[PDB]
Amino acid sequence: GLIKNPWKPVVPTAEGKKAVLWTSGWTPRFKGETIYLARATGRPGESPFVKMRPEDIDAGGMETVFPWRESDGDGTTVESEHKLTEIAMGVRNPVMLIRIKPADMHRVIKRKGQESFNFGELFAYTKVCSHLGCPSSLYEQQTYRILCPCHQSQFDALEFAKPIFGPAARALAQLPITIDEDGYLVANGDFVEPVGPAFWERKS
Amino acid sequence: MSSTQDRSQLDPEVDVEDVPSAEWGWSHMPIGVMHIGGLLSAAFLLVMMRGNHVGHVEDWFLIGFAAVIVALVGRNWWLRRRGWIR
Amino acid sequence: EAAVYFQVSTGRMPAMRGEAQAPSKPPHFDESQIDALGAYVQANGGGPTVPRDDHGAVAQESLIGGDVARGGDLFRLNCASCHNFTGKGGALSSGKYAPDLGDANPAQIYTAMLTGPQNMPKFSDRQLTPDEKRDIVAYVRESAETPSYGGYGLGGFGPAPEGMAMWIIGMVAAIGVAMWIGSRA
Amino acid sequence: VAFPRLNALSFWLFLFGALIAIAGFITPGGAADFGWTAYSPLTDAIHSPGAGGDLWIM
Amino acid sequence: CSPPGETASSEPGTTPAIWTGSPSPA
Amino acid sequence: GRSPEVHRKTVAANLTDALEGSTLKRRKVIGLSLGIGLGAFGAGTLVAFIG
Amino acid sequence: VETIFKEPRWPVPGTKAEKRTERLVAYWLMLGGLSGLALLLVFLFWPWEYQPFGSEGEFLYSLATPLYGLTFGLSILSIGIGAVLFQKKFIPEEISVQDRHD
Amino acid sequence: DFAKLAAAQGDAIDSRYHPSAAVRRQLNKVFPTHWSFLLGEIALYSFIILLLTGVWLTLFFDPSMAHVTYDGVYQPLRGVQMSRAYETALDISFEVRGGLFVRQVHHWAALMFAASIMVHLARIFFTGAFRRPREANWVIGSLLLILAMFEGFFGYSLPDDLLSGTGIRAALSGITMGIPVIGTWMHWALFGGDFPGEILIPRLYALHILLIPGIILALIGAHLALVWFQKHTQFPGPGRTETNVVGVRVMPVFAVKSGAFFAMITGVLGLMGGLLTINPIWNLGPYKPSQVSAGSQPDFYMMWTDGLIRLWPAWEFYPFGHTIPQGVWVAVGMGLVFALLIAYPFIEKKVTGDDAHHNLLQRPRDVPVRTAIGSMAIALYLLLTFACMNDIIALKFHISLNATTWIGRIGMVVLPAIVYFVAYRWAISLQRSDREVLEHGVETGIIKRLPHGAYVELHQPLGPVDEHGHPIPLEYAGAPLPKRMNKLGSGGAPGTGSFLFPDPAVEHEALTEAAHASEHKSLTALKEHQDRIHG
Amino acid sequence: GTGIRAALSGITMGIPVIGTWMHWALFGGDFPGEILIPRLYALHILLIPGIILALI
Amino acid sequence: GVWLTLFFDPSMAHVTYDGVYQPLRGVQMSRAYETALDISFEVRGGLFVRQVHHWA
Ligand SMILES: CCCCCCCCCCCCCCCC(=O)OC[C@H]1O[C@H](O[C@@H]2[C@H](O)[C@@H](O)[C@H](O)[C@@H](O[C@H]3O[C@H](CO)[C@@H](O)[C@H](O)[C@@H]3O)[C@@H]2OP(=O)(O)OC[C@@H](COC(=O)CCCCCCCC[C@H](C)CCCCCCCC)OC(=O)CCCCCCCCCCCCCCC)[C@@H](O)[C@@H](O)[C@@H]1O
Ligand SMILES: CC(C)=CCC/C(C)=C/CC/C(C)=C/CC/C(C)=C/CC/C(C)=C/CC/C(C)=C/CC/C(C)=C/CC/C(C)=C/CC/C(C)=C/CC1=C(C)C(=O)c2ccccc2C1=O
Ligand SMILES: CC(C)=CCC/C(C)=C/CC/C(C)=C/CC/C(C)=C/CC/C(C)=C\CC/C(C)=C/CC/C(C)=C/CC/C(C)=C/CC/C(C)=C/CC1=C(C)C(=O)c2ccccc2C1=O
Ligand code: HEC
Ligand code: HEM
Ligand code: HEM
Ligand code: FES
Repeated sequence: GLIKNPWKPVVPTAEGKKAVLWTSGWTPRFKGETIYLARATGRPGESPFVKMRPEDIDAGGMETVFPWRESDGDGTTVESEHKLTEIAMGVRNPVMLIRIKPADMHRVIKRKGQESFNFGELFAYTKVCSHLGCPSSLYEQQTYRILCPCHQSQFDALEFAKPIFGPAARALAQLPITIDEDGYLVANGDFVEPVGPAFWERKS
Repeated sequence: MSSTQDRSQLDPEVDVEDVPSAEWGWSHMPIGVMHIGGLLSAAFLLVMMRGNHVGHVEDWFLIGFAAVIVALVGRNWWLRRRGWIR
Repeated sequence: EAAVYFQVSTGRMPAMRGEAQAPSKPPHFDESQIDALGAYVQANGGGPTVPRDDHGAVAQESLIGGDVARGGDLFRLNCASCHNFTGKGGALSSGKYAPDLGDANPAQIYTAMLTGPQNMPKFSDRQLTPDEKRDIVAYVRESAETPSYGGYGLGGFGPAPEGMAMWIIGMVAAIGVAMWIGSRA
Repeated sequence: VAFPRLNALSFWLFLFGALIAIAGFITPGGAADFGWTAYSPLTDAIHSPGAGGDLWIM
Repeated sequence: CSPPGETASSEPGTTPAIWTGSPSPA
Repeated sequence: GRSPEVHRKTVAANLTDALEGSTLKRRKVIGLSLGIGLGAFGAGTLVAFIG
Repeated sequence: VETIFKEPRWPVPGTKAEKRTERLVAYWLMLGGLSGLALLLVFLFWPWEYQPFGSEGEFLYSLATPLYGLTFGLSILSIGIGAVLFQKKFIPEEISVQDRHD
Repeated sequence: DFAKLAAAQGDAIDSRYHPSAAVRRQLNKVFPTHWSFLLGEIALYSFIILLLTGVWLTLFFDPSMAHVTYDGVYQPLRGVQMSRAYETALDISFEVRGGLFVRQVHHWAALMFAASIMVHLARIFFTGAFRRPREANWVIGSLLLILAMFEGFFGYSLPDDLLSGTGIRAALSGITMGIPVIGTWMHWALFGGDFPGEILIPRLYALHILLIPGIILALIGAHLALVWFQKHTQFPGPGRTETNVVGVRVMPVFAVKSGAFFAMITGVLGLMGGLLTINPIWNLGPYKPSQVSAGSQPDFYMMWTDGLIRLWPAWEFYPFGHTIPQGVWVAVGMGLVFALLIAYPFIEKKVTGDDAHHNLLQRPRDVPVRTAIGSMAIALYLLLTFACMNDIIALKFHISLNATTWIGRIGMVVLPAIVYFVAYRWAISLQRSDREVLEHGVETGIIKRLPHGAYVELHQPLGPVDEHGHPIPLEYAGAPLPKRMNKLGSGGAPGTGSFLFPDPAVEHEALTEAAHASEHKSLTALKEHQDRIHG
Repeated sequence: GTGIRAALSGITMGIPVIGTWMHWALFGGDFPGEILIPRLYALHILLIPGIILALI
Repeated sequence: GVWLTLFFDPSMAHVTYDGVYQPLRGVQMSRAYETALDISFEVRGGLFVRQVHHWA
């Protein structure tokens, strides 16, 4: 009665039904869907997620962003009150957005397929540690290092978030970003790999 | 005797010149366990140089410690073989 | 002049050598001299300025916000990673750390996150508006002057001081009592 | 000697004091950097604010 | 072992295009 | 029914000797303090548990 | 079983050293009773209510749990001390030997 | 008129159940009186307090993940969205009179339980109380330790705060989905889906309050029954053999001591739970996936497992489009220390080739190899425990966080070897310390300065003397030896009286005479019994 | 629900002098409350079965 | 009784059903009632177990 098949298609996407571990909040639900990068600002009764512009974050800053669609919003009613809670409690939802100083832009190394995942000097990475899933979010903006406070693994922001110290063996996932016609930050689709800790049937 | 001390007599159910109470419990670990243990520990210290770290101070520390361990093991083996220790 | 105010008032400037991180120490100048230095620096490129009050002095009381709950959950998301739950220390990569927040006056707390001193990020007035900052400073100031409930705080770190206190007090007392009741040999 | 059990304490005080003073090299900052003479004001909180100097003194 | 599929490149890469967005669920 | 006389006599002697040898009955001052203290502690604990 | 030794702790019948020990045991027992009464009184008459922040009456609230812990714990420990002092001052000492038929 | 009252209610019991011989046997059981044998009951006394406190915390708690808004008395969390479990945990501490005190006592008792178990295990291991016929008891104790660890871990995960949530995400979820074949099936069976789910807190509650305590109670019962019916071991000494027990009877000496010890343990726990703060859940917040703090420490009994994760290198394998993460290495490792712990007596029995039904204990100095092994194990445990709190040591003490990892990594192969060597040598030296006193006598610390200008020290022989005055050598009997003359009675009472005023001389003389005569009688009785045994 | 309302709430508060006090002690307030089901669950799975087992 | 403890949630928190049993789809209920419906409709062999419990 407590035996369940984990690789069962239950999540509706733009390509049919898929397993839980292959999806997150950034997976498009239909072709051409707009997912906004929102930030947590106010109280639960005061529109907890709002839009954001490239001008808001300056060089050497970092912000936490969540996937927000126009179909949710405010959370005033009871219908959008349970939709804004699923976003904030998603295991693989949070993303860290960093802005790199223009002086340091000549020492960036890409990851062979993620050469166009940045909008100028803005980068976005998963906030979930690839070791055991802790929020690796201690960002040192001079050394450009992302530190996890659980098991002391740090990742290099100038390279493709590859580990340099600790028990981590894989790099953090990157999210492609761009701007909307109004001037808000949006995504160019989801990650091109699973995010979070690993499992037996991961990789090709 | 005018003392308070009471002498005890007992009967429960490497030699006594090196370990005085050699017949009261386990008091000998065979040599060869310790030599192989030392060599294996040195190998482990040496193998931990494969990782994700980008520094080299730690590598030199590991090399030095492994060298010390190997030197101690080698010295002990040589002296045991040549007959100066038993 | 916000950077100048933060770096000189807290004593970080002038620095004395080059290591992993420059520590804080007693200030070298006083208020008048601090203002003079700040104004001299401000006249050479602009940038952020320290908030003042109605009398032209540095604002301290006016920086405390109303909502402590919103400040608290902003702190827990933005600031509790490097600093502690309530504002204690935290270790960084190699020789670096995030200090205690229990010594800084409201102006210092405000100007810390306006400029970005070191490996601490900077929060612009567009990312964190100068209304959320007041709530954050209110939370930081309150969580430092509230007494412990249920006994001595034991530092406010959690399992480690608790474990050490157990081993060094409870078990010592128990073993002492056992040795008193029992006999030897 | 006059007091043997006190004579023993001096050696251990020596060894542990020396170890505490030398252990300033483990810190990321380093040990004392102001000479054995220790002139002032160079050892004040303002100049030489490190933890190595404190261990040296103690 | 090193993870396969984790490789650095030397490709320049282009600036992303402006997002348009298909109007409604297909 | 009833255990043999020897067992009954021996067990009774053991218990009586344990009580008598303690010399607790001869000492009224400390025998009364114990009762009072235990009563006070019990009352306090019960009121704290239930209140 | 065989008891090879047993002897009363006060052979000399009337002495001034026995009364002192009896009084010591009595004091240790009395302290526990007083502490129990203190626990009962403090549990009933004390503020005990949460006080928000920087308000009059916050100091008295922060001492509620500490007083509970002091009062319950200064009593039972004292009673324990009194009861162990009685074992090694008035109870006769013995040496018994029993054979294990293993 | 209680003589007539007790004589009537005693006859009523014997005529119905006739338990005369059965209880008379239990009143005459003899128990050895050594301080070291009181270590085991502390744990027991800690368990009882954990039950009484566990029943008082079952009247107010609500295990549910249903999300609510606080709107309570505690102002700093006014309006925050939390779960039902966290809200009820806040209610216990803020809304119920004396709830904070009760839950603090619960946590403190939880810590004392594990600490006492560890010390008791150390005692059992070092003295060789596991040899024969007491192996099954060792095994049972090992299982008890493991169950206590997991019981404690499931306990502080119930309030559903930030610390416990971060701990349970990394330990119970991250590690689970790393096992090679059954990695994701087991995860989905435990959580009923993905990590957070909606059934985890109720399941943990039912597991924490009912099942594990039940198993613990049964195993403790079995443990105590085996100890009772297997006649507790003793130590070598005057009048002690392989086939007897020396101590005191249960009635009335042992029972009073047990009761007093229980009372004092309760006193200490109660006193400690009021003056020291533990587990302040309001300073934390409700668990959120996108929130974390700096500490992230489990309880001290779980720290070595967490420190093993921090120190092992990042070694992974990728066969045929699969993944074997780092977390595998610990899962294999963690179950390997357990397996080596339960089946230790059999290993030692196979190695030394000894099984001879021992009832007399060993002093740790007499068994150098076992002592060294135990010391090495303790050193490894301590290093793994201190590695978990390497971020707190790097902050308070000025040392690099990168340096601590390498220190621990190198240490976990070097420090045990040093400890082994030092322990071995130290044990042999303590042995050699005993052979010096059986041969020459106790050194009184007095110098003589003979007429011809020679300095000698006066020795006090522990046995018969030779015609030349040199003592006859004695044989070692596995018993302690005196080394100070003050412990042999070289010093009388200052004088009978109060602290400020003396008593009449006659009383002092009579009391001194009685005490001296009583000491003679006790020693003579022991000597006579020892002489009659070995005929 | 109706069974609980009739046989446990109505009867409890009908007892003289110590009637409403006992009701509010059991339910922690008025009848519906918020802590009745958890309390009954803890009483049903842990305490009464334990006493039953010991007595059996 | 133990099998039932792995699935039950004793809370009075009010929710909306949204499950498999259609006649109760949008009804406002408690967590206990919802979980009791889940045991009987969602877990394989749950109805049998909770019937055996009552009969015993
Ligand atoms: C069976 C018995 C069991 C019971 C035993 C219990 C006894 C202990 C306590 C007694 C109980 C009293 C109950 C009343 C509680 C009360 O009324 O509450 C007061 C307040 O108190 C603290 O406020 C300080 C100020 O009042 C605030 O103004 C200030 O803000 C606050 O600052 C914090 O917050 C800031 C943010 O702004 C940060 O900046 C800042 O850093 C800090 O965090 C302050 O805190 P703090 O420094 O803790 O005080 C330090 C304590 C210091 O304690 C202690 O003695 C330590 C106790 C624990 C020791 C155990 C450690 C084990 C270590 C090992 C040995 C290690 C080595 C071995 C391992 C290796 C071995 C091999 C070699 O006393 C002092 O001041 C100085 C020392 C004098 C106290 C001495 C009393 C007992 C000592 C015992 C022995 C006596 C000998 C003589 C001594 C003089 C905070 O808690 C507040 O919440 C709290 O509100
Ligand atoms: C302190 C505290 C909180 C404790 C609470 C205690 C409590 C209430 C208990 C709860 C139980 C708990 C919590 C334990 C957890 C255990 C646990 C985790 C196990 C899970 C079980 C499980 C996974 C199920 C597997 C399913 C399965 C394969 C089932 C097999 C069924 C089995 C093995 C049945 C065993 C039957 C059995 C034990 C029978 C014993 C019969 C007995 C004892 C009778 C004795 C007896 C007989 C036989 C007489 O006839 C008689 C006649 C006249 C006078 C006297 C007697 C008499 O004494
Ligand atoms: C990560 C890891 C593997 C650990 C080892 C790291 C390491 C190298 C340790 C060095 C630690 C020290 C002492 C650094 C300073 C430099 C130094 C003096 C070095 C060595 C000196 C030397 C070789 C000789 C001197 C001789 C000697 C015996 C020295 C004494 C040093 C001692 C005993 C210091 C304590 C050591 C230690 C690590 C203790 C940990 C205690 C912990 C974890 C408690 C945490 C704790 C905290 C943090 C509180 O805030 C608190 C507040 C209120 C009450 C309680 C507590 C509390 O318990
Ligand atoms: C990691 C990086 C962070 C983050 C996310 C925050 N802080 Fe903190 N902080 C950090 C460091 C390494 C330092 C030291 C820099 C220096 O000494 O030059 C600081 C400093 C502060 C200070 C000033 C120190 C004082 O006088 O106590 C304050 C007031 C401070 N930091 C507060 C603060 C707040 C309110 C933050 C979130 C909104 C925050 N920091 C983030 C490290 C880091
Ligand atoms: C016997 C071994 C036990 C240990 C070591 C243990 C340990 C713990 C710990 C550490 C906590 C959390 C402490 C906190 O931070 O607040 C806890 C919570 C709790 N335990 Fe246990 N426990 C044990 C047994 C029991 C038993 C037998 C019961 C029930 C009869 C019980 C009921 C509870 C309850 C209700 C909580 C509620 C959480 C809270 O109110 O804080 N426990 N336990
Ligand atoms: C809940 C945990 C435990 C409790 C409550 C407990 C309790 C006790 C008690 C009271 C005794 C007798 C008192 C004494 O001699 O110290 C005892 C004896 C014993 N225990 Fe434990 N114990 C526990 C765990 C363990 C562990 C972990 C081990 C070993 C791994 C162990 C092995 C033994 C053995 C072998 C004895 C025999 C005592 C002897 O021969 O002298 N027990 N236990
Ligand atoms: S969880 Fe990030 S390093 Fe282990």
